Amino acid sequence: SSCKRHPLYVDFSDVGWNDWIVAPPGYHAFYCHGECPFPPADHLNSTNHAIVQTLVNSVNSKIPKACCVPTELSAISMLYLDENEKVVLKNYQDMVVEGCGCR
Amino acid sequence: SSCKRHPLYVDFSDVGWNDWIVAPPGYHAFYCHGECPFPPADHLNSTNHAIVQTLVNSVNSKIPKACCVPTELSAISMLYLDENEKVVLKNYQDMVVEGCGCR
Repeated sequence: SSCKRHPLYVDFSDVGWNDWIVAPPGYHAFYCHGECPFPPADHLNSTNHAIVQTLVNSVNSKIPKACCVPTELSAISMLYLDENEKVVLKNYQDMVVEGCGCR
Repeated sequence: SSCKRHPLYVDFSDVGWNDWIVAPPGYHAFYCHGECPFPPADHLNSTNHAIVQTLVNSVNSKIPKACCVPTELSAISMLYLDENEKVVLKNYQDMVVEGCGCR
């Protein structure tokens, strides 16, 4: 199982966020999971350090492989109540995973 | 063990990179490891999605917690031989971990 994007729906109720987030009720946030390959994957986004750590891992194991994380994020708009109970329409950055990579 | 930076010295020999990297012999690359807290840490860099995934994790466990990764990287200069055996002095980006965070 290599580093790839996975489905994930968040219900603001489960996390108890529905007490301040008017709408939406929840959303598709997605998430990243998977093993960072070696030899390093081709069409897979990766930083120099991540490549180096992946190599060090093959020889020494006390050092963990690179981690599969969101490399591309988009936002969602939400209707919520702030500190003074003022309805607010705000765009929230970095909420939805659109791409994963090794870091 | 929370998300923090850890010592790590890379020897270009061990990874068999000394065949093309004239100098340096190796360097302090460091790495990141540690558990991404919950409630979410204060002075710890974190993205909205990482906070949301950490929360979903507390209720559902099939979903992994956020990952501890390099959030700040610096470069090191290296002397190496390219494809035509031409000595080259190049600055290499994203080689040294200067800060970790949850993503």
